[PDB]
Amino acid sequence: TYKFVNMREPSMDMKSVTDRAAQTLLWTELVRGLGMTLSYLFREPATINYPFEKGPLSPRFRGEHALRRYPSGEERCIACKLCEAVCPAQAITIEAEPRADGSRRTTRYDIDMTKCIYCGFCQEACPVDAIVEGPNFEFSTETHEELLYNKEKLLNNGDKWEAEIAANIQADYLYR
Amino acid sequence: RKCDPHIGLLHRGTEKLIEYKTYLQALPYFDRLDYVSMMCNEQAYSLAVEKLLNIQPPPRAQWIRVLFGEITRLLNHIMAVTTHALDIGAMTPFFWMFEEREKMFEFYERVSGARMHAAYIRPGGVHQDLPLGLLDDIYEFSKNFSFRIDELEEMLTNNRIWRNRTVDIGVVTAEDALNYGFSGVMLRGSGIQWDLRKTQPYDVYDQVEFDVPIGSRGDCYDRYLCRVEEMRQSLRIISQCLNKMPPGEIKVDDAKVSPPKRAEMKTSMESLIHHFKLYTEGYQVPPGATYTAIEAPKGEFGVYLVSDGSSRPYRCKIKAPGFAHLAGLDKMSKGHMLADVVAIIGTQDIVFGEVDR
Amino acid sequence: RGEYVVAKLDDLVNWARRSSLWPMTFGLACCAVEMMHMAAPRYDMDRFGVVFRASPRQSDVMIVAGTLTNKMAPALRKVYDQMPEPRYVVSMGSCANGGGYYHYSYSVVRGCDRIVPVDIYVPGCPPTAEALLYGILQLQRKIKREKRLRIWYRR
Amino acid sequence: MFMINILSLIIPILLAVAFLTLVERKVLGYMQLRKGPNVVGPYGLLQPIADALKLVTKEPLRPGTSSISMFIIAPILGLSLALTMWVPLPMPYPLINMNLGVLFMLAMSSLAVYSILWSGWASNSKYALIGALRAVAQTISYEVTLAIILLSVLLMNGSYTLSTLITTQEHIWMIFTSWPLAMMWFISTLAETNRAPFDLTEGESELVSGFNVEYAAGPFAMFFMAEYANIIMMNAFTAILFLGASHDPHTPELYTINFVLKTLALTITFLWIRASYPRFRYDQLMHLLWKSFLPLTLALCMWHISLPIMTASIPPQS
Amino acid sequence: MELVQVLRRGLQQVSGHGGLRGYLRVLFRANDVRVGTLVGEDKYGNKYYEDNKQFFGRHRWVIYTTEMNGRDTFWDVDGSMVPPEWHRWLHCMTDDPPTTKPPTARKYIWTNHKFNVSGTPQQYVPYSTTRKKIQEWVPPSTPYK
Amino acid sequence: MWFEILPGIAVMAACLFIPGMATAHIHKFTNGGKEKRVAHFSYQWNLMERDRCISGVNRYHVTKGLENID
Amino acid sequence: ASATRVIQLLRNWASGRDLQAKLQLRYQEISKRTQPPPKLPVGPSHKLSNNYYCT
Ligand SMILES: CCCCCCCCCCCCCCCCCC(=O)OC[C@H](COP(=O)([O-])OCC[N+](C)(C)C)OC(=O)CCCCCCCCCCCCCCCCC
Ligand code: SF4
Ligand code: SF4
Ligand code: SF4
Repeated sequence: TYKFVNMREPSMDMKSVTDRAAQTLLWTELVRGLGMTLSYLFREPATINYPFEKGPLSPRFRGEHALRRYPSGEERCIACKLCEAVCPAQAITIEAEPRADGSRRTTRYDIDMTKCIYCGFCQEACPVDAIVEGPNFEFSTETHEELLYNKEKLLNNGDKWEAEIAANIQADYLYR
Repeated sequence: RKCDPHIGLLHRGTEKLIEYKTYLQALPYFDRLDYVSMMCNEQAYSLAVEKLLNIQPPPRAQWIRVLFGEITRLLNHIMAVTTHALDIGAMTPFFWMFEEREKMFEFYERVSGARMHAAYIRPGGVHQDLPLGLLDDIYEFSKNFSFRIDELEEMLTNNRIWRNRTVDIGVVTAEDALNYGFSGVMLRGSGIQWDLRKTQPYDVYDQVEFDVPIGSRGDCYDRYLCRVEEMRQSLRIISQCLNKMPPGEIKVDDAKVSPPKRAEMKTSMESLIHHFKLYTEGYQVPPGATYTAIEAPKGEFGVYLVSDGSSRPYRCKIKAPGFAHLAGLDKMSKGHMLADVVAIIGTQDIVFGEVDR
Repeated sequence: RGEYVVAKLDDLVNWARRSSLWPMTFGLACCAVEMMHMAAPRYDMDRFGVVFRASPRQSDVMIVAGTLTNKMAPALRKVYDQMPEPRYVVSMGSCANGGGYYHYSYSVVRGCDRIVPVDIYVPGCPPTAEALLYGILQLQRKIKREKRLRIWYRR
Repeated sequence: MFMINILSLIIPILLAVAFLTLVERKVLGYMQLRKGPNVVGPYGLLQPIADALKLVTKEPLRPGTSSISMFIIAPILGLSLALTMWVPLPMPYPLINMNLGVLFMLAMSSLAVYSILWSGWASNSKYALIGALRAVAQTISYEVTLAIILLSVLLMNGSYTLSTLITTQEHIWMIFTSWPLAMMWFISTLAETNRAPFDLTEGESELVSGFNVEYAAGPFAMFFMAEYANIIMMNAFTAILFLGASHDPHTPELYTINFVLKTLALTITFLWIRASYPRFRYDQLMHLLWKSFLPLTLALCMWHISLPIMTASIPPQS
Repeated sequence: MELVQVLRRGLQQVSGHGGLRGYLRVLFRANDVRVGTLVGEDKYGNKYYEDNKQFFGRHRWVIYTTEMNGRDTFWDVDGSMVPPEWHRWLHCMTDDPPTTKPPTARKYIWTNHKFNVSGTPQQYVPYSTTRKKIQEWVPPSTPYK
Repeated sequence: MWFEILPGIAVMAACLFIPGMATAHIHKFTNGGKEKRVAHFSYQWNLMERDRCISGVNRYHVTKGLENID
Repeated sequence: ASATRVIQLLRNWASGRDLQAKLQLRYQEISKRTQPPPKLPVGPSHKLSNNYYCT
């Protein structure tokens, strides 16, 4: 199927010519352009004021990373290493040694925050969903160094943004 | 008389970086390939990859694939006309309709979790399922959308000074456009009868009714009416697809190419091993080459990826719609004023992120 | 005394500076489209007394966004030097911040900071319009905590 | 006692000109569904002061290739003529009662082009010089239409004395007698002041800065204040020839507010017009004038010059 | 007739703002003169509001506390000051204010949410958290053979 | 809503109101209550010289009616 | 959306088109941000029998 979009024969009667002659002379299609501008002026603006209000998001939002931990308190990060093999920017970096007890927790988990793209792949990669992307997106900075994250900063994000992502994953794991 | 540009201001690794990544890691490349229409690129790459694996997606996954593919089709034509409005001098239109783009962007956030770079279309079907109520949100927006595009229509089409600045201002004849690699809308506005949607009905496209907007002589105005008509037709493709959503699945039931469900991941070993290997090296694609193109909302978007029988691609040259359509600029601007060049670009779609392959 | 006088004058000047930040948005890639969502009817950019301005001669903050290739590099520095005092550059997105996912590419300079003294680093890929607006608010407060007249007074 | 009136005239324009930028930015915002500046003070009212002195406290770079003398002269004469332009306005009692005031209005309107020309040439930039001669050729081309339309309009007034306009336009607005020339006059005004759709002299996305080019805190603010000084007044000229109000001598305040409101509403349309319409191309911008306006302009002048003799309604010049 | 109740809302705005002083406070500090129902109040002073009639995005809003974690804030409105539990409801990610449903109790959750600390002494600085490699030699202590 | 525009034009109109109001009131004040008599032609000028000469105080806007004549 | 009827007529007449019933931005029609838990189906090969990968 197809549909012509431009072809059209203008009517050639005196009324039609007068219509077109009036249109060029007494600008009517021009005034129509002005006509619905006023309708836009006398309308509610959609201006969300910030930080007072917030454009809606979803329980699946991907933002600042935050390494979580078990309800007992122990780190979820198993050093399973899979997040690297999927990280398409190779932002993360995992190296682990046997702990004092023996349970391996990474001695270095440094997401280069100005490297990743917030894939959601690292979340989809973790078999114990240790690394998540917190709903926070307002974490700008002034020195390039503060962007460069580490294991401790990740853990602090997990402990700071803990209730939200625990709730978000609780309401979103069924889709996953 | 002569107009050859110089690009590379956004030339990037793309194909060069792709070879050192796996297919799944190569998916974000296409999302960021062009910076305007994201979802439709993953349409091409996933289609090409699933073609190499001889795995067809579940029927439902195709239906979301087309639904969001045409939602992004709605995204693309909005900016091309309104940026043409920004060029041509009409600042009001691009503010009005662009508020509507925030609604589809909100839809993108609800499904994928990212506002623009969804990374949603994956080989073997879409990654995740729609949230409960996303379909309703589409209908609420779509109900009022034609009302918004009419607001664009009234002030940006019959405006006497929009018309003259878009009529007769640059035109390409039939064989000239055909032989310049022009494709998709660019030929359709010049009168050529061709459309990837119908002639080569990729995905579930052979079950939805729509009308391609072929036009007159083929100047800036001609394709302009073609583009807005595409949005109206895209609205029906949305509407047909909105009440056709079947009770199916989102991913292929082949764990060797699709990550297993997280619930079964932490329970069954075959899921764990398959998730492990798929997330370490990924699926191995059988060797060969394939150029598969889809109708981009800008032109003909094709990826000619060649498989080395490994878990990674070998070379993934892209048919960039911006590329081939920038190739025509020299003949496209034979005999026109300097102030026309920006509008000469405007009738086309040259996103500097996409032209560079 | 004189210290109070210069402090009030310092307050007045920075009040203007943290109000009329006419930006050079120099974005090149998908970081550029999401910035318009901050010039949006949804989140107004003009509502904080700042209007997207051409003619880099009259501009204060340069919003750099998108991936930065070597070819663009000579052109980015020349416009930065053409920018008048005061001039602040806000690096938007992973690509412009440190190179981002286009890091190891042969034709990408890792981060805009290697070419220009970035003042605000806005992370994101893309940085959501709210996030980049927050960075602008962060830069606005940075102008507030400025002591130009104090340093000259106490030189 | 007189420097009173000069200052009581000048400073209000600068304040009115400055708040037009707010009014423009906010009107456009609501025009294209936005709110505009509203966070710098109540409803952004303090924003004009914020940006203005900001445009006085930011460093004024002098281009190396720029000639300093002309780069300083062009804003000076562009600003100076605009301020002197306001002195013969027949606002209740005009400050300057020049019997040839309308000629005085046009004489100064023909010198703003020098502010356009020199600033374009002084900047000594390829982008400036093509912006300059194009800009000057546009505005002096609309001079002939601007001059003739008036000649038709005041031909029924009696002379070029601006205060006489209130006497002629007493029972009805003069638009009801020359409305073919009304939009013809009004449309030509945006051409002269270079406002969209006739905004070829700025072109933020085409000419980047137009005739303003490399102008910043200092000379730029004068140009921005100059351009937003002419916009405020071409209303007053329009609100004097065309729609006016009674001037009961016992209450001159009655003429003030009535005149002020018309000069306010028309300025909104000027701002409103920029919102919707696309921006002209140069060829058409000259084509519309020389070919679609000039033959119309000449014919109406013949009609308006034979109508009073036809109907024995010649106006008294005294 | 339709004009009077609109002005009635305008005058009711001052009534709901606790007098003229409260009206000018919100008009300057928040630049949003609107009366909404008190949904909840967190542990810092952040007062949250909701209004069904307002459209999506202005459905829920908040006027921040004047003081939290030391930083005096009256003209220092920021988006990083929202505690995590209210970060859900405020962004409209879930129609469930924390005052109704409180977060699941855990020992390790921060008791005091922190604002954006960048640009201040307590900001962040990256560092290598690995231990060391290549252990060096050590001789007894008297030099040259 | 749209009424937030009105404060923007409020200080517009009031400020634009004053130059007309002023240049009338000092005109009233300078010319002894009445307005500034305007001489568009020589008649209305050499008129005022008669009034200025006849006032005795060298002020045109001073009137001398029937009480002046003998 | 909340404007009085008279001003609604003004924008209605200036546009000539029913902007009230199809006003642009969202209102109390969207799906609640809280939603019932989903129960996503099983795939086209989630059969415990006669389902060898070779087939
Ligand atoms: C007894 C009666 C004697 C007199 C009778 C006179 C004839 C009847 C009346 C004829 C119409 C009036 C005179 C002509 C006016 C138009 C001139 C013209 O060339 O127009 C066509 C021209 C040219 O149109 P065109 O170019 O498409 O076609 C003309 C013919 N060619 C192609 C050969 C050139 O177009 C315009 O003027 C369009 C508008 C340009 C300006 C853009 C902004 C418009 C803003 C409009 C809203 C504001 C209005 C404010 C009004 C005043 C308020 C105080
Ligand atoms: S974060 Fe998860 S996937 Fe990454 S190393 Fe730790 S346990 Fe493995
Ligand atoms: S979400 Fe970011 S950190 Fe995680 S794998 Fe993807 S790019 Fe890397
Ligand atoms: S940082 Fe991310 S969003 Fe921005 S240009 Fe680079 S890839 Fe695109």
